[PDB]
Amino acid sequence: DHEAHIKVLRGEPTPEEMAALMAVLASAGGGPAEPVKKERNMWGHPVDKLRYSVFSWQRVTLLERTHMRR
Amino acid sequence: SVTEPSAEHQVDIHTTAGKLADLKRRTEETLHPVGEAAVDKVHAKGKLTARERILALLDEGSFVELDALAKHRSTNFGLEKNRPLGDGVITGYGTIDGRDVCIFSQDATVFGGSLGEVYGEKIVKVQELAIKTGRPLIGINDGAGARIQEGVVSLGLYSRIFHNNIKASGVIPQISLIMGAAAGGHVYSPALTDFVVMVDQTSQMFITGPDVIKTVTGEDVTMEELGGAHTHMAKSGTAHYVASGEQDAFDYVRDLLSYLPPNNYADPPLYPVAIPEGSIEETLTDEDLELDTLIPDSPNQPYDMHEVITRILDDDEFLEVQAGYAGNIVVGFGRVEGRPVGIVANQPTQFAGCLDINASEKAARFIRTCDCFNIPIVLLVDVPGFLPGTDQEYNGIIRRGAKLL
Amino acid sequence: SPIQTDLLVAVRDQGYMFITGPDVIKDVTGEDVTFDELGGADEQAKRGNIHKVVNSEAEAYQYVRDYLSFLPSNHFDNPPIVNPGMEPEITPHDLELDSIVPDADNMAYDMHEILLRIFDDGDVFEIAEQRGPAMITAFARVDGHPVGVIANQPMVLSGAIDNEASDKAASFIRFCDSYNLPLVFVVDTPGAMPGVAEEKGGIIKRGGRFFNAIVEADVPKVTVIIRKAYGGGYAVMGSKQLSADLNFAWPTARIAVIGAEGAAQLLVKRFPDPNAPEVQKIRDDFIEGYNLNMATPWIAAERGYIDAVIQPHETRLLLRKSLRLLRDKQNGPKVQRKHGLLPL
Amino acid sequence: SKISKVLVANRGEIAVRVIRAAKDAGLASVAVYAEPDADAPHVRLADEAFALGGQTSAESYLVFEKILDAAEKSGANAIHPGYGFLSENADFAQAVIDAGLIWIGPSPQSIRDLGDKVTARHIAARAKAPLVPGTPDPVKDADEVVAFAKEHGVPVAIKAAFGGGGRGMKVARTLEEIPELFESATREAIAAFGRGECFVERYLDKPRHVEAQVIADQHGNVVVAGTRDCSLQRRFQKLVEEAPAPFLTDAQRKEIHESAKRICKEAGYYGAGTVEYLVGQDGLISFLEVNTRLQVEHPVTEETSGIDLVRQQFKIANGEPLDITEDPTPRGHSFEFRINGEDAGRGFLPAPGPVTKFVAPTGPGVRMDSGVETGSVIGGQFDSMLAKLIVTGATREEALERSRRALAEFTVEGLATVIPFHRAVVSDPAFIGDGEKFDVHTRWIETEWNNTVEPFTGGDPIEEEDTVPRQTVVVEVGGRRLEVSLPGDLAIGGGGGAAAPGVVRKKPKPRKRGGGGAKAASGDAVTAPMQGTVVKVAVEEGQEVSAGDLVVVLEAMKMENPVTAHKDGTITGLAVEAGAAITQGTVIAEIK
Amino acid sequence: PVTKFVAPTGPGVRMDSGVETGSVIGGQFDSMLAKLIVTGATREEALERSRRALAEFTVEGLATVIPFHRAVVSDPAFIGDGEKFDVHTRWIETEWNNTVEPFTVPRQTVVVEVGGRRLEVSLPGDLAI
Amino acid sequence: VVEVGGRRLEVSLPGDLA
Amino acid sequence: YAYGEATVAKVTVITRKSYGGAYCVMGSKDMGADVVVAWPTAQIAVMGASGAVGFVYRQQLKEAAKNGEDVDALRLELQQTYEDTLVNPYIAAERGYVDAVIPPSHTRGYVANALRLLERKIVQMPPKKHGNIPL
Ligand SMILES: CCC/C=C/C=C/C/C=C/CCCCCCCCCC(=O)SCCNC(=O)CCNC(=O)[C@H](O)C(C)(C)COP(=O)(O)OP(=O)(O)OC[C@H]1O[C@@H](n2cnc3c(N)ncnc32)[C@H](O)[C@@H]1OP(=O)(O)O
Ligand SMILES: CCC(=O)SCCNC(=O)CCNC(=O)[C@H](O)C(C)(C)COP(=O)(O)OP(=O)(O)OC[C@H]1O[C@@H](n2cnc3c(N)ncnc32)[C@H](O)[C@@H]1OP(=O)(O)O
Ligand SMILES: Nc1ncnc2c1ncn2[C@@H]1O[C@H](COP(=O)(O)OP(=O)(O)OP(=O)(O)O)[C@@H](O)[C@H]1O
Ligand SMILES: *C(=O)CCCC[C@@H]1SC[C@@H]2NC(=O)N[C@@H]21
Ligand SMILES: *C(=O)CCCC[C@@H]1SC[C@@H]2NC(=O)N[C@@H]21
Ligand SMILES: [Mg+2]
Repeated sequence: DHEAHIKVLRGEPTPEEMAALMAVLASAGGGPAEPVKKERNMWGHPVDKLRYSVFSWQRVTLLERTHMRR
Repeated sequence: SVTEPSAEHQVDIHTTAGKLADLKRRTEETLHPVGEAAVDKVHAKGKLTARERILALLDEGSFVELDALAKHRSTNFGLEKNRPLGDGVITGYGTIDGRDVCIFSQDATVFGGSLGEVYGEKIVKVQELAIKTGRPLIGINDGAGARIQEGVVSLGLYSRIFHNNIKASGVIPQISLIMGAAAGGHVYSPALTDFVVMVDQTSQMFITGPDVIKTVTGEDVTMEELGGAHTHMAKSGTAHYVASGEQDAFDYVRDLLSYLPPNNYADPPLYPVAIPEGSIEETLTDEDLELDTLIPDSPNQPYDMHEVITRILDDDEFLEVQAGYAGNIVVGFGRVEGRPVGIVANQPTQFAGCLDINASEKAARFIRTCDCFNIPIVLLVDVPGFLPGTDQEYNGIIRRGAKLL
Repeated sequence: SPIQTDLLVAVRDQGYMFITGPDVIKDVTGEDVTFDELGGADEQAKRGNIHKVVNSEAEAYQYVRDYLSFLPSNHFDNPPIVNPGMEPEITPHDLELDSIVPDADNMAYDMHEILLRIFDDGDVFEIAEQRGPAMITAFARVDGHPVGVIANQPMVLSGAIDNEASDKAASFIRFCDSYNLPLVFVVDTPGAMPGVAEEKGGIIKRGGRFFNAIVEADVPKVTVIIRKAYGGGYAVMGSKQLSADLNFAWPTARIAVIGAEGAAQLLVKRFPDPNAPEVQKIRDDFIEGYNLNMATPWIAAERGYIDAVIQPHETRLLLRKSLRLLRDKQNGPKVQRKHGLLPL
Repeated sequence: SKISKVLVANRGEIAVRVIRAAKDAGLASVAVYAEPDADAPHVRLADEAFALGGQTSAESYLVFEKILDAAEKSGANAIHPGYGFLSENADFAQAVIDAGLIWIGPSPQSIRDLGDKVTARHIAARAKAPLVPGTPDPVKDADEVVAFAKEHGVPVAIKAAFGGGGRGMKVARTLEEIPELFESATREAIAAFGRGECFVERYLDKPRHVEAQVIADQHGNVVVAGTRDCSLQRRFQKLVEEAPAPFLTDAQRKEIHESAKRICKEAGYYGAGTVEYLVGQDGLISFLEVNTRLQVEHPVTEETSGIDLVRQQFKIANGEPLDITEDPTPRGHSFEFRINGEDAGRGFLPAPGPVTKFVAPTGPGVRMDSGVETGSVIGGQFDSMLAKLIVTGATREEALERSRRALAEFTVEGLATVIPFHRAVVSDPAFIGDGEKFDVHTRWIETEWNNTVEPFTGGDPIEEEDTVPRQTVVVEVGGRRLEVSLPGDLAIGGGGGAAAPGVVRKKPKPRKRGGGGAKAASGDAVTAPMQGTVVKVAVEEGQEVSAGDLVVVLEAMKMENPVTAHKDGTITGLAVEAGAAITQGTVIAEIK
Repeated sequence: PVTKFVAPTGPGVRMDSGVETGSVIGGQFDSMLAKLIVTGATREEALERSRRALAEFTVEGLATVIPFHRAVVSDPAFIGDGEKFDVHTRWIETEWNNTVEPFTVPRQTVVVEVGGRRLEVSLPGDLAI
Repeated sequence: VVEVGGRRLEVSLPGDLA
Repeated sequence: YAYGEATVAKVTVITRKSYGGAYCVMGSKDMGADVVVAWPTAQIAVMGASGAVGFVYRQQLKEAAKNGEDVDALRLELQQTYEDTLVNPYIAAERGYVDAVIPPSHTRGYVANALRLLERKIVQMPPKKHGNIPL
């Protein structure tokens, strides 16, 4: 076991109060849910809108890397 | 053996501990490089120091200072007898709202804030850092031009700074705060940056001083009339905001930054929003329905276009830009579903919403800033045409109106 | 084919590497040599043909797993982020740095005492430790992001940059740039090791390659000077003039063209009467003045050759802030072309 | 003459104590400090402060020339030495008197005579004090020691005539040990103290340590202000002390109160002092020592007897007769707990570190005498003691109850302390006792106490789960105040963020070289394992050595640590000399 | 705000305190921060110790009566001649020389029910969870 | 799992809380 | 902005005055001027000497005013000294802001040489969609 658990550092709640606390915290916990994936869509990416000199090193380190990085 | 009172003792400089204490003494001296009386006189004038301005703008504890111990190396006209630490500009980096920015802040107490060689090199350093990192640059400007005892070297540093502003133009957001009298060479860097915030009645910009103006033209003018925040808002169209005070100026700068990406290729700062499902007609709110009766029945009757703006934008929040200039057009930032947008809108309550020279140039440069930084634009249109008049023709409505086009 | 690869790991007494074996050496040239002398694992690690020697194949596999754990899968992708955000405040371990540097300038010390404290944890993964042992090339992590560390080792040969130190640093820098790791330079060096043996061993070109690699690299470059930065040691160990991005120095830093004793020695080359008491007095007074006024942090700080002088305990969190700022560095202007040439 | 400005030739808690006494007396006060102490509370609390310079005791508080120079420059007219350093240096007492300053202490002759153990034995025998059966003079040879032990039985303690700090003794359980023990004793007494003289006495198996506070004036009056029991000792150094001494018959108690006066009168002693005794399991008292200084434990006597002992020292040094004519009647009971910077989870070894938090207990019956505060730093150069907690009550039971409270309130953070030990022992039946005896004894902490203190780790993340950021919030449920620690990645309900892309958690590596499965690399450098002072160099350049051979002794926190050769070879680059300050990782030598 | 609070310590001092550094004092309750109790073998000694302890006592960020205590413990009206003293229940508002210089998000609540009980759960208003 | 004064305490919850 | 943006060959010939911010504007070296030449009559300075003296000698003029001296003749003398010391091409040439101080007849040759060499300039700006020139 190496999950980081909730800790009650001070106080000793009765089981009813532990249940109220955990129910409220679990209702507050929200948003991401399961780890869905944002699908890759490079259409109209900002790096493609920039002017690069024909010999710009940013063609390698910015443009190409942005397209290739996965 | 020798025993010193604690007031005169210093830890032995040959030890590592003594070298640590030496660094502490030097660092303390950088907090008041021309003595405590100058800081007291700034607070007595109700101003912040350059350091307090940095520490007020940035997130608490985020500031890393660079070149804190710099000293000028000029020997002209006896300058070498007064070498204040930092040479009169404080430079570094930190975060605003958790995003990293580069910053410089000119100190009017060191030679009137005038730019020397080392001062200029420090500004150039943080410019180069901002450009290579792709992070916003904030300049706080407060200085009496070139440091005249230093020669043309100061002009060479000005040129290097301007060239960096031009390189960075449309690459990173550049924001200039004017928090004192900026004279001479200090005025062009703001003009090359993307946004200018001036503090009302306590900041000025002018190339040539009132006394030279008096000599050459006979005009009496106060420095406030010549270069005040109100003048650069309402007349010359150079100031994008006039703050009521230094904290209000910092708040405007933080708001501006919240709409901007860190650079011309990063993604914008999208806010998370709950999007309701259903059709547009299913999703109409009461505040949306208020637009159906906004337009007067008579075509001769104006209305305030802010009534449209604040209803299409989230939380009714709208950061207006150049609010005091060319009021026949309204421009500014807001969000739609968390997306930053730029608004451009004709304002019927001023000149019937006509386009004129000043409105055209206001909207032209606003649009080009948004398009540099990938911010979409929404136009709210109620325009009868161009403002008629021979003054408009003679001052170039054709040439200058073509800029908005 | 192995010598083309990025990491050579050999099993002791089992791995050997050589072109011609002992028999052919004896028959063609008459000289006699053992497999160990010719190409044993430890000998090849000292020659720098091999990066690591281990006692078993299991240890070799674990060294491979650890090594890959600091790296992306390829030139394009991102490395693992491991334990981000630990210890956001000043710790006692940070405060231990304020007194780690010995008081006397002659004293050697182990650089690992610093390296174990300025990164996220003790996971300083050293590579090619036996090659050029006056230099450390290691992986570490800063806020969970992996970085390459180049550090002088004062414990060994005063931390002087010899031939094998120069080529170890050069090859490690090129590898790190190729896989986009930021570079942290930790400086305590008198510069290049003098002598006829080093000159004949190629110290000029090897230093030239170290210089070439450090300027070529596009990755973020941050430097911390601990004590000595003399001459080419100052220059090559991530000076700002050679395109380092952020430069910090501890208050014990000493930045100079030459150390006090070398400056005193040429001082005494003129009017040379080195047996007299008075010239020894003159040397002592010169060294004292030089270590007070010249060989210090302060001239470089006042000229802005370094960006800040810092309390040693600041180093860990300051490295985090700096590399966060530099994370999206774009290095330019550079003219794209087939390649850069290097002394070879 | 009369005292008007006191220089406090000491540091830390005792310096604060004496500065406070001087303010109460209306005297001016001068602090002196070494460079490590430039910010210490006493330096800020005194009316003046003088920098001795130097980093270590040998070059600061031990230097006569510097302390007398500070007195001259400040215009002090008296010196109070505190305890340790020069407080029992008879030659310093003489130099202070020769400078025309008021020495706040016993006469140099009394210091010299009671500091010599065998002269002290003769004085106590002349005073008809209770002595443990033992040799009246130094023993000459192991054969004489064997003859003594054959006469008196076993075990026998062989003791250095000038030793201290618990190193002054060895014990022989079986006769055959005597020659090796005597060799070790004469060797190490020469090495540490410059004197080889040894004497032998019956070793008491489980003794209590009991001591009488004396106040004696220069007019020959003596008052025994009370007794302490100091049996809770570690490495023969005291950790917990209490007053009055509990569980003594009135016959024992009066024999102590009378023999202490006879001993002081025979010694010609004046000033504050203490007579130490041992009490056997048989109940026999035996004279042990006279300490010619103010005791560290003095405040439990102050609290029980109502006397300010430092101001009594000022009065005596002014030459006034005692205003107290009779031994005070104790009221209540008091404990002192020494707050040493020592980790009870590693055998009470001291370590330097930052005092990032220090919250003293307050309220009923609590007195705190501290030399540190939040933001202080403990270097490796001086004794580990941060502070003393004194807890007083109407009875031993009420003082224990108050001690359990006060020690629960006491918070120190940023370095290890013995507070977890004090928390144990004030709740341990062996020390509570049965109401007529208790089981603690001068070796109980090492050989009997159930040490369950977990080793100090501070805030370091050690396990994988420790690396996760956490937030602490206050929740009220039904009114109950709860403090709840929430992981920064809690995947509860719809919560997430369990990993940003590529984030991995693993056990962090300790900030130590290599794996723990080996001691060191094959490298030739001997490196200092800690900050300290090189107290001894045991080798010379070109000496051949073998693994395990002593190379240097490093003193840190006033404890000696031997640094030894990790391999065989030749010492090839010895870079240190005795007295040199040294940093962790410094290369001492290369073995080749 | 009680921006600093350093009680005196050492011989004869007891501090009973309701505040510590970082406490905020509002107008809703009585003004008493703490009680400093000082004890000695005699009245004179307890005064001497009081002059010490009150010189050590440091409180910053609000006004306190500590300067009054520092005066009165040195004031001949209170030290007394040794068989009487001159203070009385009006001696502070009159007769004493008053030479002291003048000083210079809501929580969220959720009403849960659990079996037969209502339970308000109160949380900080910005709980990020 | 919740820790309360060093006690472990399993709490079981529905998988569908907001 | 226009001059600093420009990446064609940029040659500057200074024929007398180049002061202050106008110096920075009119093709200074650090604005990226590829070749800067000055005639012997070039005057490159922070500002005109009558303005400069007011500030660099303001203390001396005040002392002379307290002494009641002919401060007008003092200003003339200080101004002449400032002009003779600084209001020339050589301080900028010393800094290397001027590449060469040339006889005026050489101008056409220096221009022709520079323009022939700089037909292709291998210079670049940071990638951008466009700049944001003041409007
Ligand atoms: C972005 C842009 C990117 C650009 C990047 C570009 C990419 C990078 C570039 C790309 C990189 C380019 C890579 C180029 C590749 C290299 C080309 C290869 C050509 C050679 O380089 S081709 C050498 C020709 N060759 C030797 O030298 C032998 C070594 N030189 C000697 O002088 C040897 O000492 C010699 C000759 C005496 C012996 O040869 P030995 O092999 O060294 O070893 P040995 O004989 O001692 O071994 C034991 C021996 O016992 C015998 N034996 C074995 N088993 C049994 C059995 N069961 N029963 C009986 N007898 C047995 C048998 O004879 C065996 O011999 P073997 O080992 O099996 O051959
Ligand atoms: C290209 C830029 C140029 O050619 S310089 C353009 C004109 N030069 C100027 O100095 C502008 C006008 N300067 C001033 O007199 C003031 O600084 C202005 C901006 C008017 C604001 O006045 P204020 O600071 O309130 O009063 P003040 O002038 O008495 O204080 C100025 C202190 O700083 C100094 N100072 C000022 N300007 C410069 C300068 N350009 N070079 C060098 N030093 C300068 C003044 O000597 C004075 O310092 P101090 O108080 O005498 O110790
Ligand atoms: N005969 C003995 N039998 C048992 N324990 C003994 C005996 N003598 C000494 N001890 C132990 O030694 C401890 C202290 O010894 P002692 O007082 O002689 O030395 P010290 O405190 O180091 O002296 P000094 O004042 O010279 O520094 C006693 O508390 C007791 O624990
Ligand atoms: C009646 O229609 C003529 C008066 C209105 C002329 C208006 S003024 C503003 C618009 N601009 C323009 O040229 N004509 C329009
Ligand atoms: C050293 O740092 C200062 C004195 C503290 C150690 C001395 S030794 C003798 C006393 N006994 C004890 O336990 N501490 C005192
Ligand atoms: Mg003792």
